[PDB]
Amino acid sequence: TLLDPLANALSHITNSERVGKREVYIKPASKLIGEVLRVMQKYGYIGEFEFIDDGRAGVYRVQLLGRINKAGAIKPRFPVKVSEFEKWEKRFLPAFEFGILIVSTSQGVMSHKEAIEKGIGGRLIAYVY
Amino acid sequence: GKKAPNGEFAGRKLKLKRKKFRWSDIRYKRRVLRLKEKSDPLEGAPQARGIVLEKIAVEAKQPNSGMRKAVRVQLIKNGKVVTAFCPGDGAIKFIDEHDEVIIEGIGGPKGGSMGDIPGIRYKVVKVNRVSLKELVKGRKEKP
Amino acid sequence: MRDIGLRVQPPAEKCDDPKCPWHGNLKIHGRVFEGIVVSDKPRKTVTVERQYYFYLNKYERYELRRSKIHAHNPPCINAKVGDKVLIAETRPLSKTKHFVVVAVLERAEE
Amino acid sequence: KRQRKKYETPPHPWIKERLDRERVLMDKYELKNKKELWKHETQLKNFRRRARRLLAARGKQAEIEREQLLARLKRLGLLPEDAVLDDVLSLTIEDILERRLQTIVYKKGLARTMRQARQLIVHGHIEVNGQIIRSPSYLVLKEEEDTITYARTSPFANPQHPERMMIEKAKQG
Amino acid sequence: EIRIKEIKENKLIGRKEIYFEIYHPGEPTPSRKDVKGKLVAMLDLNPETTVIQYIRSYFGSYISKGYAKAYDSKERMLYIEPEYILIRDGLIE
Amino acid sequence: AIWQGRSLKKPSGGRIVLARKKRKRELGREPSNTRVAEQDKRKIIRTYGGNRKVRLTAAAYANVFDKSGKGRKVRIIRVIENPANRQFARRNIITKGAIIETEIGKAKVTSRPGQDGVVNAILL
Amino acid sequence: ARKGPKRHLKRLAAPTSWYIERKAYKWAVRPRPGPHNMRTSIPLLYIVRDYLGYAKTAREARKILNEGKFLVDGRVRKDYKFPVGIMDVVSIPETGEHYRVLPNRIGKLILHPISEDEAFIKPLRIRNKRMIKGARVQLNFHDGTNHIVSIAEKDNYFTSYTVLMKVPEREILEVLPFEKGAYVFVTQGKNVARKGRIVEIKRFPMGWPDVVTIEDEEGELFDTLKEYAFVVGTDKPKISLP
RNA sequence: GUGGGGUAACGGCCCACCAAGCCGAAGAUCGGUACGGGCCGUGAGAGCGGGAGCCCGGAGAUGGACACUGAGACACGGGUCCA
RNA sequence: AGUGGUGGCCACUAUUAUUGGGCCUAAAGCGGCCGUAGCCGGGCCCGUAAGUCCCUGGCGAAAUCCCACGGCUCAACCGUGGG
Repeated sequence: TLLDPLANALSHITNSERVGKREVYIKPASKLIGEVLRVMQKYGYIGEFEFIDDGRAGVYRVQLLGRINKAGAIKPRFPVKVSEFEKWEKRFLPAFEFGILIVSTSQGVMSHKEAIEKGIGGRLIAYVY
Repeated sequence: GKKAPNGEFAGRKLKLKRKKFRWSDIRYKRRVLRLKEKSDPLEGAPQARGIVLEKIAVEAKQPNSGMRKAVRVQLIKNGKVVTAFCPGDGAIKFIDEHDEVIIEGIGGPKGGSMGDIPGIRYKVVKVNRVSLKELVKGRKEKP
Repeated sequence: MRDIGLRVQPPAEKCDDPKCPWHGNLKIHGRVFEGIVVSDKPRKTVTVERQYYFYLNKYERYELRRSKIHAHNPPCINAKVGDKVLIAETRPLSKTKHFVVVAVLERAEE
Repeated sequence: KRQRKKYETPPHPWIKERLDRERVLMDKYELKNKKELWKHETQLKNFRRRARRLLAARGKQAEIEREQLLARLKRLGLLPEDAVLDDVLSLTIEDILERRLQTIVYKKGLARTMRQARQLIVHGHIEVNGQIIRSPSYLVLKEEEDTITYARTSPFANPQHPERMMIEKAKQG
Repeated sequence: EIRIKEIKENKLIGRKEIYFEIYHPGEPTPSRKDVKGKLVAMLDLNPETTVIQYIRSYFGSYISKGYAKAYDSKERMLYIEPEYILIRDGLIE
Repeated sequence: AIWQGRSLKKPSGGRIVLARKKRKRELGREPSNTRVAEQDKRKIIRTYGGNRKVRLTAAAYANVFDKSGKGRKVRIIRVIENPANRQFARRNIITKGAIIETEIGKAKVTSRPGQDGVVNAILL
Repeated sequence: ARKGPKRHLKRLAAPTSWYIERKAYKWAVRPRPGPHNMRTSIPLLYIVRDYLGYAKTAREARKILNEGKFLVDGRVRKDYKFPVGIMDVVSIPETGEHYRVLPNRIGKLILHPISEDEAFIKPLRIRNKRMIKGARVQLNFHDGTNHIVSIAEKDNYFTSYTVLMKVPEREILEVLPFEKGAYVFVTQGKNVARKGRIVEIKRFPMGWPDVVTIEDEEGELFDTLKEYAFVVGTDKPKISLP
């Protein structure tokens, strides 16, 4: 059973990247997935991404630019304050500011760097680098 | 499969699993039950005082060959009798029947028997409040 | 009607009972909690229950914890099983009773 | 509570590289024991840990602590007046050992050999800012460095002390 | 050579506290009598009403720290001051 | 000893091992048991904190009050009904709330004779 | 086990508001009961010995106190265990020196030197009001002192109002009400040793004190409890304040 | 739960009457262990182990039981009984 | 001016694995299946704001921790100020 669309999507993205496929289709096109896809695109990991009206859940189509070493979902959604970033960031980014974490906060799903700039906590949802 | 549980709200099963499989360790199990403290003839004493009962030669384990001298000692602290090695060369002459000896551990693995000598656990340190190391060296003299 | 220093509405009925917060002689002081009545067998009594999530530091996970509180049910309110109620602290009513119901925020039928 | 040693023993005592490096340092600077060297290295590690922790900290307290650390390090003379938080990781033990009382007085040419400097300091012939100090392991601040001179009542205040002309000749030679 | 660094007058008690340095380079620590006789000169005090509490010799320091008092009447020390310090200063047998 | 301390069984019914010997502040005193006789007999007991309580042991009179609020000192013929216990009224023991037959009629006691040292009742 | 009240005081457990070296000796003066709490007061002996340096030893301080040269709110206090608290006036007529005891921004007690004119006036908060036989009103203040007034005058005083008492003869001079815009000093809390103007009086149900919002001289807004707000003036403070 | 006794005082603390409640696998009762915390040792950290000089709180004065005086005691250098 | 012998705790040890262990042949998958509790759960929109995140008031004794400065010759120790 599909317990989670987001982790499956990120696993698919990484496995597609490793072989080197050009286009990736994400089957359970959820809103949180779309907000997620916006993020690393804003940071240049991917190119244009589009939604497709399939009539079941829609499908998210993305093209791969060969710039994603590994992407996954921090599953137990640990709540994190503003100061506790380096603790979790040391756990999921290979080096200092290498890659980005994604946080669901009061102001939306959005990048951990900008959250530090906004100085707002939230719940980690996924990591990619 | 994947390691479980992993949910945000499964602290209880994680803690219970860890407690359950911590007992399978032997070090922690020994410490909590204080089994050594129940089994120790020294009752936790690194050093103890006893009275020599007799002198025995024991054969070293193969392939080594040798006749290791040692003394049986009746413990003043609790009365239990234990065998203690006599270090040094020819030290057994200095030791005599009904001698107040002070023994400690021998230092084998897990505090057990050391080297090729099996079963022994302790070595004689002092005799009649004079140390065996000097007596074998001869610097001091037994009373 | 007499105000208890807490922001709810009184029960319409007036009970002669001297232990009613709105119709008795006792008073209110201390903490106020929201709970669910899960036992009403003892007379003028309820065994409210309160749930919460207690954090753990070693595992960084939450644990579900339930706390029972024996509270005094006045006859005017007459809380029953499954009713979300507001419970407040009083002087020691009994060996286990140190609380009284203030109102019934949600009845069982809803 | 009990007090604790201010120096950290090496993790393994018989590594050839560390042995030889410490031996070279010992012979050059002529300390009495490796205890002094280990104390100085522990001081170095303390400063480096403070720099590490501060470099990754954001907040007013972090800024104040950073400024204070740089101020003290400059006070010791271990850093230039335009130093930053980066080069502090590049400090070595030799920077500290150069700042020792014995090393400074010997570099001030009051001793033919730094062992003789140690004797002079011990016997109270060397005063710092007009105050004596009998610990050669004492660390000398930059400000103190110009006030280091012979003890007034000691014979070495006499220019005619028989060892004094030998000292000054070896300095000249 | 005596250099005073503080002279506090305790109007409640009626005493002048005296805190001072003594320069004795290359010399032993001066005796109580000598410092008292030197101190009384440039401050014009009565020796009987003046008492020197302590003379501490800092390690490796040729300047010694000294603390003394100078009251107004002969009864104040007897009523107030510890009996032992006068015995040290000899004002009591 | 009359020890007013913790219950030796937990709320769950688990027995408890007392951790300390009984303190002096925690002991109670004996039942006063005010009896019906022809004269007043009382003891003024020194209490904790140096204060006093006037304890009535034998009762002869009572203050009966009409609902208008006038008080009348009167005698007590006997005790009618004691809701606290069936034994008290049988043996002529007066407490608060019991009903007393006096010359005026029936009165209900709103005073605690063991504590207040007096008897006050409202006419019925 | 302990069988009665403590009488001694170990120097380590002393109130944090005292400028006392804590490891110097084992013992410290347990203050006697008095106008304030230990959290809000210090023994007078520490004032004489440490803070003022008038007496080096405790015995000299005790003798000076026996001489009766120290006036607390214009009263001789020979008890060297006498606790002196906040807004108290300490006076030395022999030196003519007048100080007020005030908290610090760190949360310790200090002596603010004042003029002679300001020594006869002590501002006292009104902690409570009560009715006493004879139909009289008893105002109970912050320092434990009490004042009696008639039933008629009752409406000129209210809880948390600040009365400028004349302690040399115990005469009321003025009443500062606890209303918006009143100038206030802070006694405790993180905002201790701050002074400003009231903006809001937030009531709260369920049993919490009225949190007051105070604007600072520079406009900074902060919050404190009603119990810590001490009205010092109407639009400017009426007493010198660090 | 009702009505009382008792207390400095609420309270089954205790009594009389009425009812059958109360806790439990989210581990009760029972058993072992042990004064608790401030802290301390160790480790890069996560964490692991001890309750120690000292501070705060508790309790004991050869074991068990009880009372007077006193604001404060069931009282280590006070009182009575049993072992 | 210390240096060895013995005993205990931590590290060594990812041989306790939340970070971060394994389970085909090395110790370890229940013989299989159903299912209660527990745990984990499809997408979109409206609502509450309990958890959550930010701000803010009281509070978490002192000593002990870390830091700068100052006193004992430096240090150990102690005071001042910050965390």
